[PDB]
Amino acid sequence: GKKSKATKKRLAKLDNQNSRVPAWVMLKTDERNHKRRHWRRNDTDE
Amino acid sequence: ERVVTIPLRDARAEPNHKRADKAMILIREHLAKHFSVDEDAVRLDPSINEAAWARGRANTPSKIRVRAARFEEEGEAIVEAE
Amino acid sequence: TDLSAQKRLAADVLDVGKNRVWFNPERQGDIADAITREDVRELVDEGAIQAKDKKGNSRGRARERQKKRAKGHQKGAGSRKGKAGARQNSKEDWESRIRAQRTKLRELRDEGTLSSSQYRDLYDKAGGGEFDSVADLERYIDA
Amino acid sequence: TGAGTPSQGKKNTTTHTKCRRCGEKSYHTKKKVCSSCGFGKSAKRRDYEWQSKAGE
Amino acid sequence: SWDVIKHPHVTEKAMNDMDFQNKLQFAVDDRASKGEVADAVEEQYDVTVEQVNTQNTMDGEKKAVVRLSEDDDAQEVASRI
RNA sequence: GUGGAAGUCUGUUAGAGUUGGUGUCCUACAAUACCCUCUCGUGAUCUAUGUGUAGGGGUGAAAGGCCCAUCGAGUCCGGCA
RNA sequence: GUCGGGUGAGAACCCCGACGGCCUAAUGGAUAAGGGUUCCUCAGCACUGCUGAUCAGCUGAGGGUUAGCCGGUCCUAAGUC
RNA sequence: AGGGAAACGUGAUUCAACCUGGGGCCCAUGAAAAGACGAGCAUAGUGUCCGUACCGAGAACCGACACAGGUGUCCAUGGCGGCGAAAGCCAAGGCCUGUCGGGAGCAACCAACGUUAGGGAAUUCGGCAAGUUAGUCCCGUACCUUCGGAAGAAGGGAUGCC
RNA sequence: UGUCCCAACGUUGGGCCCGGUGAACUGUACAUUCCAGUGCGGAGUCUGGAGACACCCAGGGGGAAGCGAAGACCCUAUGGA
Ligand SMILES: [Cl-]
Ligand SMILES: [Cl-]
Ligand SMILES: [Mg+2]
Ligand SMILES: [Mg+2]
Ligand SMILES: [Mg+2]
Ligand SMILES: [Mg+2]
Ligand SMILES: [Mg+2]
Ligand SMILES: [Mg+2]
Ligand SMILES: [Mg+2]
Ligand SMILES: [Mg+2]
Ligand SMILES: [Mg+2]
Ligand SMILES: [Mg+2]
Ligand SMILES: [Mg+2]
Ligand SMILES: [Mg+2]
Ligand SMILES: [Mg+2]
Ligand SMILES: [Mg+2]
Ligand SMILES: [Mg+2]
Ligand SMILES: [Mg+2]
Ligand SMILES: [Mg+2]
Ligand SMILES: [Mg+2]
Ligand SMILES: [Mg+2]
Ligand SMILES: [Mg+2]
Ligand code: NA
Ligand code: NA
Ligand code: NA
Ligand code: NA
Ligand code: NA
Ligand code: NA
Ligand code: NA
Ligand code: NA
Ligand code: NA
Ligand code: NA
Repeated sequence: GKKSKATKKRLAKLDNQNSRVPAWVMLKTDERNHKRRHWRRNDTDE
Repeated sequence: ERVVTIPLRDARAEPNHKRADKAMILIREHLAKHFSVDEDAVRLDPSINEAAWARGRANTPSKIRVRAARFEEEGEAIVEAE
Repeated sequence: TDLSAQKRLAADVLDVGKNRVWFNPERQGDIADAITREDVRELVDEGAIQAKDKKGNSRGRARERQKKRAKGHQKGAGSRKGKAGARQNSKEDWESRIRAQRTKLRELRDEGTLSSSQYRDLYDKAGGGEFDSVADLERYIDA
Repeated sequence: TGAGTPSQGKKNTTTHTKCRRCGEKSYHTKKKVCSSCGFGKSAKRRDYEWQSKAGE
Repeated sequence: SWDVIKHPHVTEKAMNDMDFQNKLQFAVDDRASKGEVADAVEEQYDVTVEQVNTQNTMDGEKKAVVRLSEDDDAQEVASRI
């Protein structure tokens, strides 16, 4: 497929939103990323 | 150490397209029995392998002369073609 | 040790199929340490990594048969599979023949043996398929 | 040909896309009209009294 | 007002361009053209920009590969920051 | 003899279809699959991509077929408890 | 697939060599759509993998896509606004 | 210049690509626009913006799955073979991942299948299934017919290697 | 011509044993049944007799009017299309 500059941007955001909750936040909150998205199991928008 | 003739007639009891594999196992089981050693301890030099797979996986020779030695601290046998 | 990364590299540096690249069984450790294309070329120069040879089919037996068939043999009813016009395309063959016969007549004319009228006549009968071959033509020519 | 599984394979066309206006993935790129907010059809936002119960 | 240059893009591959080809890689604002990147770079590091190659990254930013004239030295310009 | 016509023939060329085996499967590999067999294969041919037609309305070489696993009237929500 | 060998706490299935096979319009090579980081590297095995796994499309962190002359862009088509 | 360890050839045939001609068909007539040419040469400057990773499939797409399904284009000139882009065998290239293994001469039963004497459709709704025939050449070919066809009718003969 | 007389032997993948992985259908309760009888006239459970030491493996499916589906046939509804 041929993506646009806008499209590329969002895919980028999504990849970022796909990281895990930093170890330091665990400690800081005395104790899960519910939006984890797998490329195969899930499906993004557009 | 001695030279022994291994009969591979029981390899026919196994589906023909898988004779080579069964042969191989037979050799090991023969040496382990005639040299009173665990089959784990039996080492087959590749020569024996190539001899057995010479004509494909289903066309194994009815016999095979093999030369084996026995020794070491846990007991074992090393073998090869002849 | 996992040298699959290297294989891929070696395959490209030697410009060969990954399946032909060869790693010496006594240097998995060294090769395991190759990380760059360079370290690979180096290990190549030491002959630790080499490219096996690609085979080619032997056309020996095919050449012998090719002789026997050029000499006329091994082409009996029992060796033909295709229809007749399949083995020899009849339109193509008529083009071969007629061009011969037309070339022939053309020469004899310029040569002088034939008068533009005798030629004309013959030509017209060639196009009419009157001569099975140039030889057949020459014969007819001599009355 | 089965209308089921085998007919599902040819589905590689793109229709509904992220909407410039509402942000919902309902902008039909072929019709250039959003099935959710009505962008590309109505200046006003698509909205209906049947999206909720009669007395609510 | 948005600024063109965001910060230097320092990575192994950014090092090789620098040491081997006299190039400086930057993380720029994606609305910047090769032109704006060139000038902004010269004015900030007082150098002569010969070429600017750009790429819109899967990171949401735009990367710029700037080559300096044989007269300037990438390794040095980058060393002071 | 030449010529090379044809909703022409043979053809698992590619490709399109789906006659029989009422085989295999039938908590399947599969909510329509597998295999063998078989039809068409220069034409009313097959196909990709784009585009038009919308629900008592389309489309239909007509089987009430088809309109996203949904069709003697699609689907969603509402009327509605 | 087999015999050896490498690594590892742990190896039928991760890696090397040999032997033995499988694919020939594809199981090769290049791509459209579609997916969207799945690409590469390093570190890993609680999850995923029809068994196992030191392997991985998995987990974690890093890195990676450079164009005046390849596409888009421009033009017009059925047709759409 | 480049590339190759090295040699770093010459002739020929058949010739995909590409080029250029002739003929035939239509109760069917096989886009348009931008642009290019027409309309020279030197030197210099400019040539922004967006796409570019990877898969492209018996694990990266659709099908709830790492689904035996579905899904377009280019390579149609690798060798033997042959009419062939057919079968079979084999290169190049790719793979052992259509991904659980070990053991029993491994029984009954089942799936795919080979071979069965004598008989030969007696089986069965029915010859279902299976089988028979088979490529090429020569000889030869009925009724009927819209003269096109029937027709590869049938039937008979040949077939290797040197 | 193994369709049949009339079946045989063999090949490959299962089947059987072992390691690993590991579901579903179904379940008022009780339950080792058989022959009769009885009962809403089609009983493992009532009544009379008979038989029956408990557990487990394989099998081909006689019975549980076996499992699967609020019967498509028929009638009824001041039902629908
Ligand atoms: Cl492109
Ligand atoms: Cl001509
Ligand atoms: Mg990342
Ligand atoms: Mg002709
Ligand atoms: Mg339907
Ligand atoms: Mg660019
Ligand atoms: Mg035809
Ligand atoms: Mg045909
Ligand atoms: Mg279409
Ligand atoms: Mg009807
Ligand atoms: Mg739907
Ligand atoms: Mg990877
Ligand atoms: Mg690793
Ligand atoms: Mg690429
Ligand atoms: Mg798989
Ligand atoms: Mg018989
Ligand atoms: Mg009868
Ligand atoms: Mg039949
Ligand atoms: Mg009693
Ligand atoms: Mg009822
Ligand atoms: Mg009725
Ligand atoms: Mg009514
Ligand atoms: Na997806
Ligand atoms: Na940044
Ligand atoms: Na004629
Ligand atoms: Na079929
Ligand atoms: Na309607
Ligand atoms: Na309602
Ligand atoms: Na495996
Ligand atoms: Na050929
Ligand atoms: Na039989
Ligand atoms: Na039963």
